[PDB]
Amino acid sequence: IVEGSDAEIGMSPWQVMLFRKSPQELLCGASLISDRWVLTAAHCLLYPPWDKNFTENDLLVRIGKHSRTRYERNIEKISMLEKIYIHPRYNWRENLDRDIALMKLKKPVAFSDYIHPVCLPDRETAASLLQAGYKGRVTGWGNLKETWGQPSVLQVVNLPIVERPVCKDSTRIRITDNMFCAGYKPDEGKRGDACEGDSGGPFVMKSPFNNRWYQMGIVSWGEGCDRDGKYGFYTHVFRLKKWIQKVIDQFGE
Amino acid sequence: TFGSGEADCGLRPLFEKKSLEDKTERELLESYIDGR
Amino acid sequence: DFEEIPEEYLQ
Ligand SMILES: *[C@@H]1O[C@H](CO)[C@@H](O)[C@H](O)[C@H]1NC(C)=O
Repeated sequence: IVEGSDAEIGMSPWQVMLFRKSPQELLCGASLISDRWVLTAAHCLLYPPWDKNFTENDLLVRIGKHSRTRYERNIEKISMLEKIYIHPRYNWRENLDRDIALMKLKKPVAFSDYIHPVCLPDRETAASLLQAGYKGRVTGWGNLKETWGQPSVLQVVNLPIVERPVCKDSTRIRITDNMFCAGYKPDEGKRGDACEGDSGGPFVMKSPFNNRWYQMGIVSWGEGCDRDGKYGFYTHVFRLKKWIQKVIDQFGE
Repeated sequence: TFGSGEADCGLRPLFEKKSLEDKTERELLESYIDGR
Repeated sequence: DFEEIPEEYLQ
């Protein structure tokens, strides 16, 4: 996260770290949506152009963390993966359209003050909150700058959703209805963005109607980090909710 | 666990459940003009 | 750099 600040303890209890077994390194962020399901970006797992193709045995998910590098004894919980599900139409060849994946944990995780699931949006919550100008929040342990520069603890930054025409005109990449972009404009005087290491993490919003936090997006891609005239792109979770519900209904329990 | 899952989702033990606000959530709420 | 985690999780 660029231009963010230290998160408070327990501020994003659904934050998940995707951790590589060997070598042991931070791979991506992710989020806890129930006691046994984690949501992340497909490209964190599968990306042929860079010979990236992780299976359930190559990774671990660490939940309830705050510090990036410590083993937070008696606080964090580490889980092994049972199965990884990538969206069948994830387009890694062209623009990362439908950049979403679900991960089923081997055993349910117990909730605590530091581990708690985020909600998935329903049609009306998405309709009501996904508007230009409205701010959401991104968290992660990714780089603090485009060319480090690594935080000691979880970082957070609040960013406004940007009008679609503006998102489209900032890049040569073909944008789809399954993505939205966020970030401040060159003339807004505020900045901030996700960066390497933050992908797969959650973009959340707090409903003013029922005071619950909802995951509206998944950090997907960007060109550089916190560059003027450029914006971060996020997978539109609600547009892909039917697929999510489908996987959990069929392979759940 | 798919939208209609976890009756308790999105309510943080250390914040909403105790009625405490984090340092910057007001910034989000103040941006949602024409909701409240 | 990362602190080592318990062996239990690596087997
Ligand atoms: C990734 O690996 C799996 C087996 O582990 C294989 O079935 C799949 O084809 C690979 N993904 C690619 C290269 O498209």
